[PDB]
Formats: sequence, C-alpha cells, structure tokens
Amino acid sequence: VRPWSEFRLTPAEAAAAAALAARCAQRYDETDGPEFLLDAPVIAHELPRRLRTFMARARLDAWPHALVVRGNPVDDAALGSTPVHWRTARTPGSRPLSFLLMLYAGLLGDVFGWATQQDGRVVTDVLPIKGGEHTLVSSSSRQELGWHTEDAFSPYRADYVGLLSLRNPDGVATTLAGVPLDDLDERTLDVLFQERFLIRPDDSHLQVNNSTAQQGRVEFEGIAQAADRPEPVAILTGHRAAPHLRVDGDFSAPAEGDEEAAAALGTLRKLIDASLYELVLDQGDVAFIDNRRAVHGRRAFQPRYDGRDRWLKRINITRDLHRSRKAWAGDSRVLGQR
Amino acid sequence: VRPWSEFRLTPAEAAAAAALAARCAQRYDETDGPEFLLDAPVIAHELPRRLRTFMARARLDAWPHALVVRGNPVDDAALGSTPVHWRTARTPGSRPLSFLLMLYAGLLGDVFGWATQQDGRVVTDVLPIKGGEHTLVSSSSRQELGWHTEDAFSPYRADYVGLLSLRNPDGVATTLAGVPLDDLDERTLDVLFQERFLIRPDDSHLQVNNSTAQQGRVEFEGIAQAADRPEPVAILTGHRAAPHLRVDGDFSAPAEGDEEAAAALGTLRKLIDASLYELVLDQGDVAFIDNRRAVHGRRAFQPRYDGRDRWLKRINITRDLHRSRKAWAGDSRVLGQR
Ligand SMILES: N=C(N)NCC[C@H](O)[C@H](N)C(=O)O
Ligand SMILES: N=C(N)NCC[C@H](O)[C@H](N)C(=O)O
Ligand SMILES: [Fe+2]
Ligand SMILES: [Fe+2]
Repeated sequence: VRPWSEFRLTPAEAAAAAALAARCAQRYDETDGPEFLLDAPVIAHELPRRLRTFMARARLDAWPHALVVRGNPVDDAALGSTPVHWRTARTPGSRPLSFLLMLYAGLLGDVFGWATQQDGRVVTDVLPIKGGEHTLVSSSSRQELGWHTEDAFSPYRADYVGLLSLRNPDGVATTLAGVPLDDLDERTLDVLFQERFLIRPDDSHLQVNNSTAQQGRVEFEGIAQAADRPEPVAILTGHRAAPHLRVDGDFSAPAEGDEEAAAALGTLRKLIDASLYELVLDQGDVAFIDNRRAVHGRRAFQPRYDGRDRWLKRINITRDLHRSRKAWAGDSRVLGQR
Repeated sequence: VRPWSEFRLTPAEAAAAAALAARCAQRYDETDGPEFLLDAPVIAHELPRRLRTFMARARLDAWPHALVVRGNPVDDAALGSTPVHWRTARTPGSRPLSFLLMLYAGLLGDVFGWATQQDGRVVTDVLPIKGGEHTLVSSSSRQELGWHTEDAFSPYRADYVGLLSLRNPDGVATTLAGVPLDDLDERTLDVLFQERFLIRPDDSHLQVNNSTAQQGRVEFEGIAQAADRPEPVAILTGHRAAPHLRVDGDFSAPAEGDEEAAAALGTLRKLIDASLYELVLDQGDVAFIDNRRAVHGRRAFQPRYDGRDRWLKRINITRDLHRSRKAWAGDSRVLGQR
C-alpha cells in the first residue's frame, strides 16, 4: 500500500493546469495580493475535472496522510537558478508555479500566512541557505529536519501543508509519520489525550529568521509569550481509533514535573522514529500533507550551492479562516497575536 | 444596513441553476445517496460564476449573520401540496429543489445529517405538523420557535444551516440574532467565555420525533447521556471582539449552583430577545445561516393545513467533516455517538 493518496496528471491535464496558472500570473500582480487570494478558489474551478474530483474525494477519505499530485511540467531553463535566500526567491521563472500551487490549494481550503515567518508571505519558500545548514528550520540541509506538526505551538495551525517541488535533482526525501496506533498502549494513549504537554514555537518564527524590520512587528510578542509561558495542551485529540496529532520533535516537552506525561512523550518519539517513511517529491510533484493526521520533516542532504539546489514552494491551508480570527493581524490573511 | 449578505439571481442565472439541479435529479437516485454526496461539490462548480464568486467571498467576510440567495423560481403547481409530515415530504415536485439546495451547500462545505433526527436524512424538512403546534421543534407553528444555535449541545454542530423556502405564502419570518456585543459588559462577557453552562439536546433528537425503529438506534443513547449528564461548556468562544456563539433558549442552563453564570445567561437572554430581527424567506429564497455568529428561530404563525403551508428544505453544513469523526456512525454522512 501507500500511506498517501496519489494522482497522476495526464500531459493534457497538466498542460491545461499550467496554462490556467499562466493566465493568472499574466492578469494578477502577485499571488499574495488581496485580489488573487479572493479569486483563486473560484478560478480553481476551471482546473481539469478529474483533478477536481480527486481533490474533493481524497480530502474526505479517512486514511491518507497526504494528497499527492504528480506530473506538473517544470522547465529548469525557464525556471532559472535556485535562489540563495527566500527574500529573493520570488523569481519570474517560479512565478507561474506559485500561482499553480495557490490554485490547487484553493480546492482544499483557505490559504494563510504568518506575520512572524518569511515576512508574512502566504506562498513561502523551502531552499537550503548557506551558513544555516545545521539549523532547526526548513532552510537546513546537512542536519535532518526532524519530524513535526507544522506550527504545532499554535491552535490556528494549518489543516493542510502544500508543497510544490520546483526542483529536486538528487531526490531528497520528505519524511512522514502518522499516529502509531498499532503500538500505543491504552494507558500511554490516555496520557497523550490529556493536556500535559508544552509545545513551543519553532525557530522559523524568530526575529533573526525574518527580514530587517519587520522587528519589532507586534506579532513577535505573542511568539515570545508562547515560548516563555507555554500553556499545557494535548498531543492527541478527537477519536481514539483515529486521533489527530499535535507534536514537534525539537520543540515539545512534558508539563513541568510530570514524569507520566514525559514517559508517554518519550514513547511517542520512539514509535514515530520507528514508523517514519519517505516521500520523494520529484520536480513537478505537489503534496498536501494532512497536518492533523501526520507529522513531517526532511532527510539530511549535502547542499550544492551551485544554482540547482532542492527548491519547494510552500503554503499553509485551513478549512476555516474564521477559526483564527483572534490571530488576524487586520483584513489580510496573515496570522499573529500580541 | 442589513445584518446578512444578500445576492439576487438574474432570471438567466436562476434558470441555469435550476437546469443543473434538474440534470442531477435526472441522473442520481437521491440527494442523500453516497454518489451525489461525493459529486455535488464538484458539480456545483458549474453553477453561474457570479453566484460562485458571491459564495466564496461572502463566506470569508467577518460581519454577516447569513448568506441569502433570492430568486430561484418555484412552480406551486409542479411542486404540489405541502406534506403532512416530513416522512412523506420527499415528493417528486420538491425533488429538483432538494438537489439545488445541496449544490449551493456544496460551495460552502461538507453536508451531513444526524442519526437521531428525521431518520438520518441529510436533506431535512421544515413544515407544520398537525397536533404538534405547541412543540419546541421546527414542525411547530402556533408557538414561536425560540432562538437557538442549531444542535447547540453537540461540538459537531453545523457551521452553516441551509434553508430553502419551497413556499411561504403568508410571509412567516425566520428570526435571527448575533452576539449582543454592544451591551455585554466585560464581567458578564468573561463569565460567558468560561465553561459554566449546560446545553442539553433539543427535542428533535428524541425517539418520538423519529420514525418507528429507528429506536433503538444506538445513537439515541448518546443523546440521553447528553441530556442526563451534560458537561459544562462556554457560551462564547474565540475572539472577544467577535465571539462565536453557542446557546439554546429552551435547552440551556447554568452549571448547578452557579449563580454568577446564571446571571450572565439571564442577561444574555434579555439582550438577544431585545436585538432579535426578522428575515422573511419568500418562495425561492435560500439562506445559509452562520451557526457560530448567530442564533435563529421562527415566528409564531397560524397553520393552514390546506396543502399550502409554509415549507422549507434544510441541510446542515460543516467546514470540516473530519472534525466529527468520533461521531461518525460508519462510512455514511450521519452523526451520532453511543
Ligand atoms: N518544526 C521544526 N522542527 N522546524 C521548523 C520547520 C517548519 O516547517 C517551519 N515552518 C520552517 O519552515 O522552518
Ligand atoms: N432548539 C430549539 N429550541 N428547538 C429545536 C429547533 C431545531 O432547529 C431542531 N433541529 C428542529 O428542527 O426542531
Ligand atoms: Fe514543516
Ligand atoms: Fe434551527
């Protein structure tokens, strides 16, 4: 079997999808502009019907950890070299594919960004940055990006995480793991369902990993409060036979002086490590990871820094934007609190 | 101003929408069948673009209590007489309009029903039943249907409640009320945000208001547990400047021996009563009430029982079906627990 739901575009379907994305890139100024954010869900209705059928059905299935779409053509010559930093990563060559990702994302829910991550951008970049190979963020390389729920600290975290591979010549794998329900005993399961765990915000929300001012953007103050004074939360929620998962390998901890909770988390680490599997996003592959069913990461790899490094576009998706209205910065689609 | 977001179909747009609904009625056996439940969201993409644009945008606005669509043609001759009971309310005349409601609903989210209400039907009926004029359910008439959040007792309650008026010759009004935030003092507001209120399941989930067996459908046992042993919950949730509302006028109460909570609920009753406004759903009008922003009801009216009584089709909608996977009866779209 495959733990994800997979769809392969025919050449005609992919060509049509790309043509629609090119139309949007031609007509709109940017993906994150208020105009295209509103229209993308409606424009996405013009995508190939077999893809729309897959996205509507696969989303409502109970089992898959991700929805994978293969076969989007990407011309390395037209794309150009991989950017050295995310700041300067909105290149004309990558523009149509950013619009394509937002169109696909529009079929699954409401796209949003974070005020404290990559300058409040909705469409974000994942690429290796020179100097930061051994960091705990997505711009790492030599150090493996440990498994985690995206923005695990926040209750306004995405339901789905979209990942479109612009290039990945050496086939570096995205890691994935579901809830290890076949190995979790009921006592450990009970404890994971209780609010006895501290999940702090990851390093992508730090001020150093955003541009120069930016800080002091008031939304960083809420990140500091989440890091300094994290309130206890549960790792598992909902149905015991198919729980939703909320955990971060490098930023989770038990409640202070709670050894029962600690033992449960320690056991969960072991079981997730042992059941971790690989998903290689080849050039043109799009993956929408179910952020509630699965944790994800990225394998360690040797960065090139020759202009052809692994490069993904990424986007956060929620099924309901009004869930996070407390975290609304303003009228924009950028979340964060004081 | 109007507290809801309104859209009027042009004759051509309405005709096209009706034609699409007729196509679905011709091709599918029923609305609640597993086939059309999966396909309706995709088929809804073929609706008029101006309507799809309205539904995508109006859903993401912060202010409206409901999304109202006017101007769907309904032929009283083709429709036929109003049913005497919901059991026998799936008439051939009302069939195309039931498909139309599910197509509109498909643009807003995932439709579902309740195992303990109207025999697990997704598309339900609202009509006056002889003998039950002074009941606390939607089939009442002479007694006003008091304001409430739909299925307030359940955490799996709908995000939107769809209401399509098949006929309403005497213009009986649907009542609506938002959070009375202009009158709620901060102390009362604080208490409403705390888990100090008991919300029991309404009478539509009782065994007497469903068909003969049915009982003992195991899902009624969870309703009994919710009625007998309700666990404390908050009336208001989320953002203090725009809270989500969870209350039932006839089935809410404070926590036992909690007079502070009682006073807050008592005050809330007064403010909702004083700010209650009317929305008349004329023949062909569709209303998608925001179940989190507003409570709703129906004004008292004298029932006719002459074959032309007020008659609505109704449907529950959630932004995410996986939110209620604990309450999944099976593979079907019908909720309820043991
Ligand atoms: N959660 C950990 N361990 N690292 C952060 C990875 C996340 O994907 C983060 N949004 C990032 O892009 O760095
Ligand atoms: N909540 C009160 N007061 N009555 C029940 C009305 C609800 O709309 C219920 N689902 C019904 O149809 O009777
Ligand atoms: Fe991530
Ligand atoms: Fe109701």
